[PDB]
Amino acid sequence: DFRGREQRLFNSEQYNYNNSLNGEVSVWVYAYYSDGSVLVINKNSQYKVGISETFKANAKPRAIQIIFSPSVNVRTIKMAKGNEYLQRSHPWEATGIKYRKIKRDGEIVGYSHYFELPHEYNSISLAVSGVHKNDLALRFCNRYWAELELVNHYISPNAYPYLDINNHSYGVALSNRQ
Amino acid sequence: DFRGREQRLFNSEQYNYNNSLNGEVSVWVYAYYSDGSVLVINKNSQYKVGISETFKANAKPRAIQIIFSPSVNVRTIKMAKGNEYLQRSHPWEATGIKYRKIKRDGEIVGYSHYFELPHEYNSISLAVSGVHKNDLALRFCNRYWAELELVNHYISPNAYPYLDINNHSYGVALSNRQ
Amino acid sequence: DFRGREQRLFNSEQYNYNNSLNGEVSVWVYAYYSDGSVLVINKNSQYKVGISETFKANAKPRAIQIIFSPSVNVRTIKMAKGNEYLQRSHPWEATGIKYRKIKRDGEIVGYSHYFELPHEYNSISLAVSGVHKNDLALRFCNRYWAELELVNHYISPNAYPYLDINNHSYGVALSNRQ
Ligand SMILES: [Pd+2]
Ligand SMILES: [Pd+2]
Ligand SMILES: [Pd+2]
Ligand SMILES: [Pd+2]
Ligand SMILES: [Pd+2]
Ligand SMILES: [Pd+2]
Ligand SMILES: [Pd+2]
Ligand SMILES: [Pd+2]
Ligand SMILES: [Pd+2]
Ligand SMILES: [Pd+2]
Ligand SMILES: [Pd+2]
Ligand SMILES: [Pd+2]
Ligand SMILES: [Pd+2]
Ligand SMILES: [Pd+2]
Ligand SMILES: [Pd+2]
Ligand SMILES: [Pd+2]
Ligand SMILES: [Pd+2]
Ligand SMILES: [Pd+2]
Ligand SMILES: [Pd+2]
Ligand SMILES: [Pd+2]
Ligand SMILES: [Pd+2]
Repeated sequence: DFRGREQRLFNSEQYNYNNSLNGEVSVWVYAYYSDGSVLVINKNSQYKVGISETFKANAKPRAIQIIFSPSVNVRTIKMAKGNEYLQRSHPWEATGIKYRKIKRDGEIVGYSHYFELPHEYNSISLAVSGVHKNDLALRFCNRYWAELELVNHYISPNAYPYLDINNHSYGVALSNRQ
Repeated sequence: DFRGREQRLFNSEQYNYNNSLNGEVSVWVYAYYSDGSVLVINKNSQYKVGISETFKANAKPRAIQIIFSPSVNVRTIKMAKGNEYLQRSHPWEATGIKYRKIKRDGEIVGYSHYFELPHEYNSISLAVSGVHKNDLALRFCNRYWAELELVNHYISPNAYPYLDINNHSYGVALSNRQ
Repeated sequence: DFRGREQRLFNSEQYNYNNSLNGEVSVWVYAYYSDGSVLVINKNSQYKVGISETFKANAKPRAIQIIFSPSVNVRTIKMAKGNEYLQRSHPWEATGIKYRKIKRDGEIVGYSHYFELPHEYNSISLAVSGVHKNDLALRFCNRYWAELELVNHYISPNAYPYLDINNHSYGVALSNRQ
């Protein structure tokens, strides 16, 4: 069954994108707004990736989900967030330990850290960064009027990892699968 | 008087933010416009910080003040500015020697370099950078309709270092003070 | 003829900007739009320079020209471009070998890589980077309603290297010339 072997090999080489020499690593930051809309920023880079952005509004950001590709080393993830005197602030937190595996068919398709913002916030500025396990970054942003639209028009056609409000997992298991 | 000791210790630990292991360093660039308004950009980072921005207008930028936190090593400050053939330009100036100490109660609360722009300028693009004495940067920007508003609504509630048009100094002395 | 010697010396020192200790290197990205307009982004930096930008529209970008100053080492040029599953994408291409010398009087005044976009594209996001042969970068952008305006109002008064739609070369030869 060479057809079957070829199918597995082809899918495996696609999971193998997580062991690239070129060290590809992606991060997505999702901002969940009070009108139900979702703003997404995606950066893809090599070796390390981070995003630094502010999310303003009278629909205000209510929650953040950060998702990293499975090539990230979770132990290197750092996050800083702001608008409490700066001069008594923590400069960052090492948030790795809070990231959960997003799994499909027992394969890790990404890592997620999700946190709600207190109602007192009309904004967050946020920087997050991670380095891959062992300049040319492209950034994408968009807004979707609902999480269902995000899922149908962005997550699903790109086969991206995701976790929705119901904690449903999205992504495609590839390692040695047909 | 343990209450007094505790007060001093608490304030000292706040000045000690200038000797952090984490190497926190801040820069503020103020742009003074012809209508009396003030635009501020603040970046806070670790180890080094720089800002690179252009200030356009029919109110035009008339002057620039750069302020660094007291953790900066003034000897590492570099600045580039533009709109004189590029191909005969200086790529940067090491401007450290022009920065004055902003002092409160004999304590350095920051370093300031201030320069007016010639009337021929309707714009400046500016990059400035400094490294601390021995990715995750958060940027903030705002505009205030007058320097008094800047002072009341930004400098004063944040206890930030500043120098106003009259050369009045702002900031809070903390090292071993109550 | 000391006047003649001085003229040559002065022009030569201007070509010598391509052998600076300070490692000045420039890149220009031109985006040619379907209405005949031209968008330009210029970054000048030291040692390495790159630009990462997206060009959106109902006039759409139709072609890209990347020009580097003659200080770039063409062997270090890398480019990434996007909107074909990310998870089966090449992260970059080393495009150096496609860059042609722009020449004036037998002197290299820059390097050009030009490519049209397929009609299927309403956008490109693009990152390009190069390192000089052996933080403080200033970026400029503008739009011109036609390539002739670009040439008269940007290329010509700045003595910049360029290649126009007819493959006509622009720039000024300086090495040991009057
Ligand atoms: Pd690596
Ligand atoms: Pd966007
Ligand atoms: Pd955006
Ligand atoms: Pd975007
Ligand atoms: Pd839809
Ligand atoms: Pd769709
Ligand atoms: Pd579920
Ligand atoms: Pd250090
Ligand atoms: Pd702003
Ligand atoms: Pd701003
Ligand atoms: Pd801002
Ligand atoms: Pd006020
Ligand atoms: Pd206020
Ligand atoms: Pd005073
Ligand atoms: Pd070098
Ligand atoms: Pd522009
Ligand atoms: Pd622009
Ligand atoms: Pd610009
Ligand atoms: Pd014209
Ligand atoms: Pd002109
Ligand atoms: Pd020609």
